Amino acid sequence: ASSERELYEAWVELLSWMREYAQAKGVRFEKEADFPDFIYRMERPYDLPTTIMTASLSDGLGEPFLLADVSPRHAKLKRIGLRLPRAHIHLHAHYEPGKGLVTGKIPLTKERFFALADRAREALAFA
Amino acid sequence: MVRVKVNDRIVEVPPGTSVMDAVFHAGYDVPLFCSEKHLSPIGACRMCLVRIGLPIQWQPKLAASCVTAVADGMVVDTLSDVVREAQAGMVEFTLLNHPLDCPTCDKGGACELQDRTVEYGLYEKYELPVYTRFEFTRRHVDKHHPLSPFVILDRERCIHCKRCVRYFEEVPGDEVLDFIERGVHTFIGTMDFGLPSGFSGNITDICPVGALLDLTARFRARNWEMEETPTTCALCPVGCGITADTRSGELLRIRAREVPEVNEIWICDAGRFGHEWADQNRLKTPLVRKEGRLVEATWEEAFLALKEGLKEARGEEVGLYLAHDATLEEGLLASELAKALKTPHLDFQGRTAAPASLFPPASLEDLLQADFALVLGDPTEEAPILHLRLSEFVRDLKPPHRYNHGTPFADLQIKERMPRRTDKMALFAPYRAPLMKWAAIHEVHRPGEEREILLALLGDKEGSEMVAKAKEAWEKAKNPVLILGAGVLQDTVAAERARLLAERKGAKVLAMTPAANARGLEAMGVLPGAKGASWDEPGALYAYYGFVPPEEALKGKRFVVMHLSHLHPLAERYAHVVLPAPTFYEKRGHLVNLEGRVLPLSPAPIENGEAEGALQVLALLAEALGVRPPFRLHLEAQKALKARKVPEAMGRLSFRLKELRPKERKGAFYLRPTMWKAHQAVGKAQEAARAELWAHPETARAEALPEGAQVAVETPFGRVEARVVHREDVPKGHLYLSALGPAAGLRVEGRVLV
Amino acid sequence: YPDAPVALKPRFHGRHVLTRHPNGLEKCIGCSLCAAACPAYAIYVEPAENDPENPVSAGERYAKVYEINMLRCIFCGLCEEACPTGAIVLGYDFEMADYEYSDLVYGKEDMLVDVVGTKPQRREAKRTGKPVKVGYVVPYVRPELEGFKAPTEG
Amino acid sequence: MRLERVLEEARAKGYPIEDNGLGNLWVVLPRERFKEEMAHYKAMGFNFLADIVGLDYLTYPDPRPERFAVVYELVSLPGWKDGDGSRFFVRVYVPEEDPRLPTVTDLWGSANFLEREVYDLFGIVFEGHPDLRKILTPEDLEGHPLRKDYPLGETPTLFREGRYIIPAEFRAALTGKDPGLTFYKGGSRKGYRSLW
Amino acid sequence: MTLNVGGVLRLMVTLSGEEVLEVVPHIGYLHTGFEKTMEHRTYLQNITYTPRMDYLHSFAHDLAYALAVEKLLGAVVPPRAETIRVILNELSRLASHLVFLGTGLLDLGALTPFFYAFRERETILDLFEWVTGQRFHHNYIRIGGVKEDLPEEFVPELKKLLEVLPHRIDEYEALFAESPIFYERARGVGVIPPEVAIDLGLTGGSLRASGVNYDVRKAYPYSGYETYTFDVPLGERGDVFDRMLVRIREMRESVKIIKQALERLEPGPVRDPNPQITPPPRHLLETSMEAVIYHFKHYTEGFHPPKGEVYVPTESARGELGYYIVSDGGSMPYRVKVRAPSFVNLQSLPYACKGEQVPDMVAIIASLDPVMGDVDR
Amino acid sequence: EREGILFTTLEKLVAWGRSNSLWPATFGLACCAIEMMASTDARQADVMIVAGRLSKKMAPVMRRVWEQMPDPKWVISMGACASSGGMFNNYAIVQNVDSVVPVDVYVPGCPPRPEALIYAVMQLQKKVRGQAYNERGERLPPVAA
Ligand code: SF4
Ligand code: SF4
Ligand code: SF4
Ligand code: SF4
Ligand code: SF4
Ligand code: SF4
Ligand code: FES
Ligand SMILES: [Ca+2]
Ligand SMILES: [Mn+2]
Ligand SMILES: [Mn+2]
Ligand SMILES: [Mn+2]
Ligand SMILES: [Mn+2]
Ligand SMILES: [Mn+2]
Ligand SMILES: [Mn+2]
Repeated sequence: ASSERELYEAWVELLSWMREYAQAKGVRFEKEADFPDFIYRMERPYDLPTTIMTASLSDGLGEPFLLADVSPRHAKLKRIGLRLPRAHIHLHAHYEPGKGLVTGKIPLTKERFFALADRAREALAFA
Repeated sequence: MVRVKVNDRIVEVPPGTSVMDAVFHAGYDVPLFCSEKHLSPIGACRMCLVRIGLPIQWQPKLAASCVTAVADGMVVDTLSDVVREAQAGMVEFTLLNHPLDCPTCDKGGACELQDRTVEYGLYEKYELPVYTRFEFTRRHVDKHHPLSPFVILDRERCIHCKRCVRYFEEVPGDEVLDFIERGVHTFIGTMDFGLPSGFSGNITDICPVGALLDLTARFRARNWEMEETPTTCALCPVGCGITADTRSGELLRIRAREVPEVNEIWICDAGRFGHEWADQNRLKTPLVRKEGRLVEATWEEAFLALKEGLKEARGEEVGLYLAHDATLEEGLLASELAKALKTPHLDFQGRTAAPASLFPPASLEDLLQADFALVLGDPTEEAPILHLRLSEFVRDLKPPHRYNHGTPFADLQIKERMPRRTDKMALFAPYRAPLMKWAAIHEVHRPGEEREILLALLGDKEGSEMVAKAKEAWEKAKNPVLILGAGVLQDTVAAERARLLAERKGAKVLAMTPAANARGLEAMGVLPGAKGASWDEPGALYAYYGFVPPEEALKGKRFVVMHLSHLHPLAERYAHVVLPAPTFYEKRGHLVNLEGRVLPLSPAPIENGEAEGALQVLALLAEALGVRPPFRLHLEAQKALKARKVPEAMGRLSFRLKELRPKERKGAFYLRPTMWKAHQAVGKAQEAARAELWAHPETARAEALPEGAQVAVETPFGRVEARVVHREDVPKGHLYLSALGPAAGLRVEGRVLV
Repeated sequence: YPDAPVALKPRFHGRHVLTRHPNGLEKCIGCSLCAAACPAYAIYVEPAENDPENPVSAGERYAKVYEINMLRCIFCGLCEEACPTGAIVLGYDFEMADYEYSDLVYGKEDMLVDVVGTKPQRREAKRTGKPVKVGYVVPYVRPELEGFKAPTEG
Repeated sequence: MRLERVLEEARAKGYPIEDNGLGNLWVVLPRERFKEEMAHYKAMGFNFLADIVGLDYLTYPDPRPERFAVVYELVSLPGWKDGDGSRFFVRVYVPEEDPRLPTVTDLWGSANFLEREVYDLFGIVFEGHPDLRKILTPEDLEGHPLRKDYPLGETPTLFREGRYIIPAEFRAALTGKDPGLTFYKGGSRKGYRSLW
Repeated sequence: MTLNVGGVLRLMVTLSGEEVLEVVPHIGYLHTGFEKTMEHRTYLQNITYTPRMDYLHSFAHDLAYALAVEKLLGAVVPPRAETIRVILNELSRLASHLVFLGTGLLDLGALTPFFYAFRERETILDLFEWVTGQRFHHNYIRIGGVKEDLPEEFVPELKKLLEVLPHRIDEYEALFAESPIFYERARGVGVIPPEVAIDLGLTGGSLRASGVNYDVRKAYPYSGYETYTFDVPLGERGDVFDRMLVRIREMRESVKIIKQALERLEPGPVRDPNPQITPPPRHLLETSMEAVIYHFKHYTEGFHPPKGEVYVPTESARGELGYYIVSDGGSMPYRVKVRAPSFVNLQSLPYACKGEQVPDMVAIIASLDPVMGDVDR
Repeated sequence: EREGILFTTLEKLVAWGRSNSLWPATFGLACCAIEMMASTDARQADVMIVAGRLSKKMAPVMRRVWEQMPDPKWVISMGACASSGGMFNNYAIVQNVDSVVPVDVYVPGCPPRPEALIYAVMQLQKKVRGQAYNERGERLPPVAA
């Protein structure tokens, strides 16, 4: 639907919280990868808000404790994902109309995100 | 042998053969991801599938050809629609979660995954062809992350072969890499952050894609753009075949060149990541002293200025001192220049008190085939690759059969996670040496004490328990081999007893000489004469230097000519005529192995500036001394060596020598032989080739030395700053200094300045 | 007719131009694929790692050095063809004669889209204080030269 | 049909017959029988002699009878009297140590310029040619360019700051006898062909 | 008395008197050495090296080569590509011919007719610039088919020129047919006995100018000429007068191939979609890993045709032409022998002008229509 | 004298003089030869224009052609093969006609459009007027001798 555009809109903001929490708790924010559908888009049109497809919150060693990604514009079943690398925990945020960003039934607010990132930081970050 | 029929071709082949080797042996082919020369084969990628017939009774399922043995009268089909459809499918399962980086990825045109996809994938079913079936969200993870200052990890590109983790466990034996989660979620990772072992660069050449890449050379050029120069690595006695990759005069990256006789397809980290300095800062013109300082001079102005300092010289006051890595030709001329020009003192940078030529050389081959391994010294640090032949020797592995395509792709003989035999070897070292693990009979002595341990082994004294179990082991030994390096070869006492033990029992030796071309320079007669003036003893009055000697040998002399490649501070202050010289990377000629094998050096297109090889510089300084030299260039020099009758490339040259010039030991400090050489402390190898000071935690803190402090230290070989380490295995009241040169295994005075 | 501008077709093979996206990022990712397909060995490429704070392109790889020998170049458009990003696209300039061999090796800064004039044209128009006058006109710009403002009155 | 009478004849007489599925066919004659046997070919109706192509096989992955070989293209013009349009190639391997091979000058006049190019570029000598003189390669040029072991004679191309390129060290393209940039080559990059 | 007269060809004309004893030609002056340097390039890369020999009717080299390869690895040329390849081929034929014709309109003093021949050619070349972006050496033919589709403006513009040529060619035939001076200039001179041209291999379409009915597009049909309405011009006794005319007739039969092919032009593909032979569609390079791998691999190290030897003969504005390609299973061709129509064509020049006058011996060569690029290569 | 307002203001007059009495003498080789006969058709000699791949056999010839010329003289090089060795890097072709003759101006193209070769001589034109500098900033000598 047009959800796709509002989901990408929500990808920007999740990224926004990442950069915030990052500067805030003074932990490396690392752009992990750009959309190949931008790099290799040629004369073709591109209206997406960012060019960053995989982000992360890494520690001092650079090993990440939080990984984030959304699926490209040309792939099916678009979801935005959150993974705690090393702790086996994966999340799948969709986008509902009126409700907003959900992990199924529970809304994914800044607050709830910050909670996860903290839990992760304290537990996982090697240095 | 057994009869196999591949497709339409029948072949002979020994019993144990992998069907994969038998397939390639008939001159065919098959996708091949997870298997690697010299590693345990396992069918994990599931690429090498064939169809197998065995009575024609086609087996119902497809076989992993890489872990299937061959039976007598067996048929192997690698072309059927059943095969090829399966292949193209397996190529698709691989590329399924892969990233899409090919243009940006440094694994360019040298990437097995790329080549195999364009070879066996996108299957022709019998208009518009379908390139990709999978239309979901590919796997997204951690990217461009360095494991060490030498190795950078892309996890998204990893295809889960086991090439790397397998290797760490099997070859050097340092389990510092493994997979993590499971399912589609698994990945490579570490917990031993540095990437500990000194053989961690090898995973770089194996990884079938660009997950594990050489950071020393990140983003320089695409693989095809590199001109490749095959040569030998002269940083030590083993002399591993290497490839030097260069674009526009500068040195980009070092890789391993297969040469199974010696090192197989393995390089050591110093061998591979210490190239930073050979292209970075260098002396490009000949220098000469004018007003208490040096200034630019042509080779013309410098040939005269060299005629000056030597016009007032008698031919017996002349010194000829080469570096440790001088060529077999550079040592022959110097022998003749010093012969005609009758002098007693001509020597080489690394020369050992006791000549390595004393003993009969043993082939690495012999080492695998030997029964017992008596070792005094640390192979890891002296002759690093010996670490890796002992890893094979310990596992009981023996020299594979040779197929049409050479070394096997799938040696069934190598099992993964093989048991290691602790009864097969014995190690004796001034510390807890690495391979002391794979040795039952092990004992930590203190510096220059081998002299006594060796006496014990002969059978004329009483050594510790270990040294008794060890005597008895070499006793019952059927065809053992002796390996020894620093103190043994630097100390006439030990070294003499050494050669005796191994004379009585008909066993060969591996002398881990601190001089690279040691066995060969000695073979050329580049040994000092009766007089005595050695590479460290300030003796002669006018001399040639192929290096930077102890400050003690310069100070005094009337005329000095240093033929360096870089400009040392000790030269810009005590030198009269300095001449640009080429590195071993940009040289040409031959060397001789710690096993007596003669290896070739080829010349890389690196920035030499106005440099000329010592073969030329020597001929030029022979004129300014009277006699016209017999050597000009390489072509003609080749005749002189072929005259003395030294075997062609790869052949072994037998040459014994009984004579030894001892010298006393001021035992305060020990020059711990290390792998990294001191002139490699550039850039990234910056931190790994720094020096170190080791002492027992009591004596350590007794002489005011915290566990992590940057101490300055002075020796006959120079002032070096150094990190200080506590080690409960260092003998009390001695200090171990990182002998980052060819002056390792020496005992000397010196102290800690404050 | 150095008085009336010559009309060339919109497809013409002129001085190579490197393009940017709207974002302003350079399209080039220093893959050196264009150089690899060049039958005349006339392209030299040195790659570089983007600066996260201050980016040049989109990936983790941009073109540190990008050099084409205009003497060696035959003008196939093979390079424009091999490109994955739409970076190197032959444009319209042809008035690019000169005196010293090594002056004719154009650089990245001679080819960016923003640039207007060939090396000799702009240089002369330097010591003269007079704007560059191109000698061509085209019915329109290819879609592939998106940005390359040029004389298109038709 | 003048061609079948060649084939029906070579079959009985032990001449190998080469055939690719694309539309060309060969017949490889020994050294001796070549001279006369070819004269017989013209008498048989073989009007026009298209080309003569010299071949150096030194760096060829599969082994062949001898290093050098020459191929001829005999035809019967369809635009004349009783021309069929029967065309075909005849091959003669020629020893590396003996670049000797008789001329067809007696028979076809095309063989004039065509044999001198095969002599100029490959070192192959033709017994009885009016004058075996170099054709295309400069007078003082020594050797024979078109044969494998004679250098293409390339020069590095030059760029701005010591940045050069050596083509012989740059070519990504593989060359038959080359194992490639990975360990080995197999599959569709050992030679590939579609199935119409 | 031996005079040394020497386009970029040199001639050792031995001559006592005013006749001509023997002309001994010397070539090698444009010897670029394509046949060696081509053993060192991709199959795709060689498409830039073919147009550079016969730079006049260059497209025939393009096609001759693409043909021998396509056969070799077995590629299917899309209907639309096959069509565009004959229009393009013959549109290039007229370019070469227009030139030969033009060089003739000056030996003959006709000047406004020439100033037109030049304008025609320029209008043919602009068409090339329209679709290929170049005047010549167009990198347009591909092993699959063609580089890209043709622009919208191309049809309408080809129509203009295809509209004024019909009677245009006739006008030229006329000036030479009603040969005021031309008769006394070319009629007798340059004797080409039908049965000696077939001995020296003067395939040159100035072969049929001496009564031989051999055009390869007819005898050994190739790119679908097999299916075109096709008149092969002929000449009575092989003089230069007829040679000049034959070539003018060939211009109509070209113009008719053009009109005929232009009809059967329907929208579609333009090169063989086989992934092994043809780089992936441009747009999915942002989506398929396979595409990227294929694309990357394609443009670096090319594709690998099977071990084998091939030859397909084609017809140019100068006679038999065709590449003899020995493949060794590599990214580049093991041997590339090019049949130069212009090289064999010249062995028939000593006989051509023997015993004849001398100032005539210019037109006696111009009539053999040689291009040095072809002879020397 | 040589460096005096008078002298100098003559040699600047003389230069501007034969800056317009330039008499091109084309030297066609391959493909480039024909693309110049489209600029000659649109409108003792100084200024030889080398137009095409210069063979090694052909080289000593163009040598004499050049030597046996008047003296205030200039060379233009037409397209890739004359300028560099072109795409043709091998035993049979000279890799820059400047190996044999002083090139005054170089014109890229393969072959260069006719209208670009016009620009090429407007360059060598403004160069014998001595009004031309390289990319370093240096003033360039009108004739290469
Ligand atoms: S590892 Fe191989 S397949 Fe993957 S991006 Fe790199 S070159 Fe391409
Ligand atoms: S990092 Fe490379 S070698 Fe290791 S498992 Fe992954 S693909 Fe194999
Ligand atoms: S073990 Fe020695 S010869 Fe081998 S790579 Fe290391 S330093 Fe070089
Ligand atoms: S147009 Fe052709 S010759 Fe010029 S740089 Fe591009 S690929 Fe090379
Ligand atoms: S112009 Fe295109 S092909 Fe060339 S380096 Fe840049 S992205 Fe790669
Ligand atoms: S530069 Fe190009 S157009 Fe000119 S002669 Fe060379 S190949 Fe022909
Ligand atoms: S299963 Fe990976 S190669 Fe045999
Ligand atoms: Ca990281
Ligand atoms: Mn898109
Ligand atoms: Mn990073
Ligand atoms: Mn370097
Ligand atoms: Mn010869
Ligand atoms: Mn009439
Ligand atoms: Mn006659």
